[PDB]
Amino acid sequence: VASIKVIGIGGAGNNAVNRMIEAGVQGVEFIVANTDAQIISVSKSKNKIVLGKETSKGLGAGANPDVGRQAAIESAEEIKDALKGADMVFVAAGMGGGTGTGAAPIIAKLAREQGALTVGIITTPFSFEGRARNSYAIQGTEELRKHVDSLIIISNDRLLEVDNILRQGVQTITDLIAVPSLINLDFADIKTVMKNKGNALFGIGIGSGKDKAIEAANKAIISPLLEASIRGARDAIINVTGGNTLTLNDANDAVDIVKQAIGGEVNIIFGTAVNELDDEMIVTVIATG
Amino acid sequence: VASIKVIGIGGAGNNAVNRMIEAGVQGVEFIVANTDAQIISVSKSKNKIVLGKETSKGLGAGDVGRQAAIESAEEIKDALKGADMVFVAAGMGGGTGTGAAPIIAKLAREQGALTVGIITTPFSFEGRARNSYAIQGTEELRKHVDSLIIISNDRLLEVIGGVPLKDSFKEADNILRQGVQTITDLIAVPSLINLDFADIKTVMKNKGNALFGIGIGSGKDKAIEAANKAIISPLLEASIRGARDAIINVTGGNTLTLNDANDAVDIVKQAIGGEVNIIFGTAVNEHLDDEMIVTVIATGF
Ligand SMILES: Nc1nc2c(ncn2[C@@H]2O[C@H](COP(=O)(O)OP(=O)(O)O)[C@@H](O)[C@H]2O)c(=O)[nH]1
Ligand SMILES: Nc1nc2c(ncn2[C@@H]2O[C@H](COP(=O)(O)OP(=O)(O)O)[C@@H](O)[C@H]2O)c(=O)[nH]1
Repeated sequence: VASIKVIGIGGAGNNAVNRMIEAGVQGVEFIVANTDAQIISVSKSKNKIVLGKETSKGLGAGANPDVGRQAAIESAEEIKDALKGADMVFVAAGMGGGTGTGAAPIIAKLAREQGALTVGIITTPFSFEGRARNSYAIQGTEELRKHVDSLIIISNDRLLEVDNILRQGVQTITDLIAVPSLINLDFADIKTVMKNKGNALFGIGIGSGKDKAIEAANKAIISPLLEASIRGARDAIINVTGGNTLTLNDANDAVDIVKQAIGGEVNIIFGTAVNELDDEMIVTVIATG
Repeated sequence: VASIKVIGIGGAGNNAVNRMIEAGVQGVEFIVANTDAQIISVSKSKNKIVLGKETSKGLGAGDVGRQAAIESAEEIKDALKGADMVFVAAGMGGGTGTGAAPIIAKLAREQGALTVGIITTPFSFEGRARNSYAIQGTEELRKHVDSLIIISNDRLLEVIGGVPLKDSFKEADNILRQGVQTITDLIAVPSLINLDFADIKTVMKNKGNALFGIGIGSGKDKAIEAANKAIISPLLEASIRGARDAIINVTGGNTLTLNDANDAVDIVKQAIGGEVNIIFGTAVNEHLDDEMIVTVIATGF
């Protein structure tokens, strides 16, 4: 009977081990390690390691992998004790943060020096987690690869299939000023909606096929980006973006849905813009006050 | 014709401006500012600013963002001069964006621009310190803009993934489970067809990158469907063509036939080609109804 251990490192690895326990994976001992003692406390695993207990003190490592690496080096002997006797160790972690990125290679090294067949299985971050977290993941992937027998890499980008966020907020307003279309707004109109207004609200929604206007305008008004708060606003800008075949009536039908949701006496400017859309119509809103 | 400028600050802001330039956004001047001289150089923006080249000396900020921006005030004023509207784009929580954005917004608004902040705030998995640094940065930026559009990265994840935050990584958690269980069921859970640990060791010891694919199929041709989906699975980093060893796990319900399992193994063998050393086993999963799942781990390139 082979002795098999899975050690999940950092938050992603801790949640993956939770999923394995919950799905009844048999034949395996589970261990979780983290610099954050909070995640560790709600773990379903009965083998719990707080990394860097004397230095990070269970408070978490933050963003820098160097802290997670130093944390695991400090806990080397307790990691060896938990893994002792394994024929095979899986090191599970999400690349991109301070703990999994930096601690996973140290734990793999200790498992393999103990004599275990050591397999890393990791994720890499969404591109829209940004360059710092993706760059860290690249470096941690290579360091882990040095210390595992085999390395399995699962891309969160690809797992998607099976962001333009800041771009879309900007274009929402600027296409209506600088790119002539069916309906546009003067710069002075934007300025009155947005001068000295404080917090503004962004929503978005898309709708394919006929009556795509009703569908897209309804998704926009309850977009999670709005956080369920659109009604009452004193002013609001509405962008209706679509393809070549975009009737001014479809635009008016979309804006109608939203004027109802806003309220009474709401200054609602709006306009259009054409994009590269098979009956697919996108509605964005920004509302203030 | 109004003069509109976007100034992207730090990594998230530099990223945003690249996306706008690549998408061909029209009628807007773009500017990028970062303490990191390297990320700037690669940028596709005509107007570049290395913030605080004396304080940071071209090294990223990791309070350092704010000081870098103050020291660069002249270059910021000069790039923004003449704007009717300035979008100050940044991701809150980092070392550059969080400190620099409110200074850049202050300069832009004192020059006379309608100044709109548009910012992300962090994923909760980025941690409490990151998230509290972002809140400070947000409340400081809000003092110096006309209006502030705030995009929570947690909500962006829901919008992109289509799933509540609690379940945003359920599928990734589940794939990591299946990667493990692909092997461990075959070693440790008794079935018609198990594998010896020594033979797993042959496939996986001192190998480097192991490719992983999964596919599910149903109905009459479920084996053809499941196996082919596994060998062109988007999870695969590269083609399995040419691998020197592979483990195949065939999992099914109580109606799965020897022929079904044999067809799936044969499909993977032909797709890899050559003299690949293939080992395989089976597992039962009774939650499956006229379905089978094929997973492959290939090594050796
Ligand atoms: N599978 C899984 N991946 C996650 C989860 N949360 C975040 N991630 C991904 O894993 C990466 C690392 O996050 P985390 O493990 O929480 O970082 P750390 O604990 O600070 O090292 C993130 O960049 C996300 O891409 C999760 O709950 N499950
Ligand atoms: N949605 C999105 N968020 C990002 C992106 N890049 C960074 N962020 C967020 O912005 C925060 C600051 O990251 P970053 O700008 O690279 O740090 P800085 O350059 O040192 O200020 C990160 O914690 C992420 O939450 C991106 O491309 N898309």
